[PDB]
Amino acid sequence: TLNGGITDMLTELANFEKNVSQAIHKYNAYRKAASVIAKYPHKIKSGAEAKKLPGVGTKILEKIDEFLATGKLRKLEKIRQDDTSSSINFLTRVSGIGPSAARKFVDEGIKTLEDLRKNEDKLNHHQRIGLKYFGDFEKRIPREEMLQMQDIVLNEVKKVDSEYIATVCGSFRRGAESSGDMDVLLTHPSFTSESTKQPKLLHQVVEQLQKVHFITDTLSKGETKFMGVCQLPSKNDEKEYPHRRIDIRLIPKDQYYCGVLYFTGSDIFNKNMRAHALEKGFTINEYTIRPLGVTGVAGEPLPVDSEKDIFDYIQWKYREPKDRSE
DNA sequence: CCGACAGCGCATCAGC
DNA sequence: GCTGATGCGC
DNA sequence: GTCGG
Ligand SMILES: Cc1cn([C@H]2C[C@H](O)[C@@H](COP(=O)(O)OP(=O)(O)[C@H](Cl)P(=O)(O)O)O2)c(=O)[nH]c1=O
Ligand SMILES: [Cl-]
Ligand SMILES: [Cl-]
Ligand SMILES: [Mg+2]
Ligand code: NA
Ligand code: NA
Repeated sequence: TLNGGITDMLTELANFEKNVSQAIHKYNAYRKAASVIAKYPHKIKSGAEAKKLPGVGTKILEKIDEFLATGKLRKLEKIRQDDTSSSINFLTRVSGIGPSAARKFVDEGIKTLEDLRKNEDKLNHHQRIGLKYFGDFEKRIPREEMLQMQDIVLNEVKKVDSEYIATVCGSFRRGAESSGDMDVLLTHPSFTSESTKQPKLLHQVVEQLQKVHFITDTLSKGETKFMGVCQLPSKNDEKEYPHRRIDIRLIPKDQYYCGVLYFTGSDIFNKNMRAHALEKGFTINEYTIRPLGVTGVAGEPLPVDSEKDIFDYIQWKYREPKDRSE
C-alpha cells in the first residue's frame, strides 16, 4: 500500500501496547492513526504532513519522522531485542492466547509453536483449536471465498426455516476484498425482544451447519453467540481450503438494525460512533440505542427501522458500510 | 493541564 | 457447585 | 497517545 511502511510501524507499536503493555488506549491511539493514514490517498513525506490528520498527534508525528529518516524505530528495535516481550508477541498470535496465558507459558519455558505442540495438555479448548489451525488462521479469506461461504450459510439457515434472515457483516459487508473471519448476523420473526415462544434457535442453525460439515469446530456457544471454525468443501483431488473462523450472532428482529450496525463495524468506527452518541446524550450497543439521563441512567429503547435512523438520533450523516472502514 | 477513552458474550479461574 | 473477577474475543 | 474542554 501507499503508506504501508508507516502503517506497519504503527501496527507493530499497537500490537506491543495491546499484547505486552496492556495499554489499551495507546493501542487504540496507534490503531486510529494507522487507520487514517492507510486511507489517506497521498504519500506521507513528513510527520508534520501526517499531524494534519486526525488521530496523529505529536509523538506519532515524531515517530513518523524517525521512521522516514532511518527506515526504523529505536523503540521497535529494542522491543524486538526483548526476549520476554517478543515471545509474548508471538504467542498471542495463537487464537485464545492473550497476554496472561502468554506470560504463563513463557515462565513455563513454553515460547515457540513447537513448544505449544509438545505441551498441548496445558492449553484450554479454545487454545488447542487456535494451535491446530494456527497456519490456517494466519491466512485471510479472499472475498470470492466469502461469497461461497455466504451462499452455503444463507441457504442452510433457509433449510432449517425459510424465514430466517442471515446477513454477512464485518469487513465483507464493508466491501473488503479479503476478510479475517466470517461474521453472520441471524434473526427470525419468531424471536422478538426476549419474548421467547422458546429459544434454541441458534443451536438449531449450528446443528445443521455441523451436519453438512461446514462448521468443523466449536469455540463458544450461548443463546446469542456462536464462535467456531468452518471450511469450504474442496473438489475431488484438490487441496483443502484453509479452515476459517466464524462468528454467528442471533439477535431479536426489532433489534436488527442495531445488530447490523454493530456487526458491520469497523471496531474503530463503532468506538467513534458510540463515543459521539455519548456526546449527544445516547448509548448505542448491539441491541438498542437509548437516551441517557443527567445522572447517566439509560432510558428505554428507541424505535429503529433502519441503520440511518440510528445515525439520525446522534445527528450524523448516514455512512455506507464501505465508508465505515476505519 | 488533565480526564475520557464503547460496549458487549462467553469460558475459565480463584476462593469459598 | 456458586459468585465474582479475570481473560479473551467480537 | 490524542483530543477536547
Ligand atoms: C473487535 C471488535 C469488533 N466489533 C464489531 C465491529 C466489527 O466489524 C464486528 C466484527 O468483528 P471482527 O473482528 O470480525 O471485525 P472485521 O471488521 O470483520 C475485521 Cl476487519 P476482519 O474479521 O475482516 O479481519 O464486530 C466491535 O464492535 N468491537 C470490537 O472490539
Ligand atoms: Cl523497526
Ligand atoms: Cl440493551
Ligand atoms: Mg470479521
Ligand atoms: Na490471539
Ligand atoms: Na468476528
